[PDB]
Amino acid sequence: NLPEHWTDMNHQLFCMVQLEPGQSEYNTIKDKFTRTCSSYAIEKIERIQNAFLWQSYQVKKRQMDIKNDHKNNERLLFHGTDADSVPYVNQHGFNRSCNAVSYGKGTYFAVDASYSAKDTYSKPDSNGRKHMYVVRVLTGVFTKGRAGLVTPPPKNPHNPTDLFDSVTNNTRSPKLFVVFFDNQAYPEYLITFTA
Amino acid sequence: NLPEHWTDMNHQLFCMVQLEPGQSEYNTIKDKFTRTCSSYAIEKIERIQNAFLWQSYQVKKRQMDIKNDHKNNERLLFHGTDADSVPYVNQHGFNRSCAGKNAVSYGKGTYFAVDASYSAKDTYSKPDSNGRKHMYVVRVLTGVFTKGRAGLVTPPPKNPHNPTDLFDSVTNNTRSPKLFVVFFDNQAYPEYLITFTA
Ligand SMILES: Clc1ccc2c(c1)sc1nncn12
Repeated sequence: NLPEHWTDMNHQLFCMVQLEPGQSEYNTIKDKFTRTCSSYAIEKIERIQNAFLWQSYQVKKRQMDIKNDHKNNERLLFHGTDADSVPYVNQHGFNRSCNAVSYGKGTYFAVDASYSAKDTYSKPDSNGRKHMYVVRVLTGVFTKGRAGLVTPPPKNPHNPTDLFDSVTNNTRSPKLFVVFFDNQAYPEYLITFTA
Repeated sequence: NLPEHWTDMNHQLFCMVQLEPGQSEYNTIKDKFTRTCSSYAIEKIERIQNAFLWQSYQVKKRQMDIKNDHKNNERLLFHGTDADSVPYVNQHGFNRSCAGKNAVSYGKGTYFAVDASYSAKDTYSKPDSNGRKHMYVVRVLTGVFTKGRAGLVTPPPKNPHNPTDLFDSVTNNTRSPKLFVVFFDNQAYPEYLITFTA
């Protein structure tokens, strides 16, 4: 059930597709970035077409939509990474086993591109190029995180196995989300950009 | 896509089903266990019916069956654990972030034993306040494997010049595997819980 906006993959299961500047898809993703990163130069935006990651992610989305009994479980967030991690993320997605972990030992996603644009996350390579993903994240029902969490807290210490889906720095005005399970995040676009 | 021999769960997502001695399903698990644990006695065997864990696992199996060249990707292995972990495993499966350091480490993952005798050690199946020990029987996607190393946080690459094309699991010994380590969620389905005592 590979999405409409994807382009033909000649019966293959992984492709990185460079977007055409000035077309609708590129414009939409560029505007999400330039909201907080207008001072950075975009070199390119690639659509990540990973059939296996998409399938595993869509299964978790369907499960979370059933469990939470509504469909506002997904957010579009940013993740900055070093050039050496890009091949792994494109192929395997986000791995909590692989920077600070103040809100728990999971994968960190930013509301604002400006946060992911810090050199500590999007480490400039030899040539000065920085890399940031636009990520579909199943944030679901979230609570405030804390150091040392290995999973989100229970929604009620009466039923200790019924968990929040993610944690955040601030529930009223979140700027980051942490997820603690594989396939709760789909890397959708990779932005290559410079300071 | 739930298996047709599961009990009706009436739109519920999770059920533990107590098996009856004399049924082939109970007896094959008992035989697999007593092959190496004939000194212990089984209190009961429960089939774990977890709709969500089963779906995510079955998706990973289909992917590994596609990726690998007609391999038998799945093994039935043992996992001993403490009473305090059983409700989390029943609901959420095996979380590498919760895993103990194994006395012989082949990587930082979840460990599964070929032999019940290994899982039956008090170090893994810690006896509870009533002297009950707990062991899962687990469908594990071992796929294509190599000898692991204590440093691993994922399985190693098959080819050092293609670092993202990974082995599916690692083992203690490729000629005579006695344990397997997996490093991803939904790579193992807890199928049965054995409750046993001395
Ligand atoms: Cl504390 C923390 C750690 C990692 C991290 C953030 C915040 S925001 C962000 N964007 N990409 C990575 N990250």
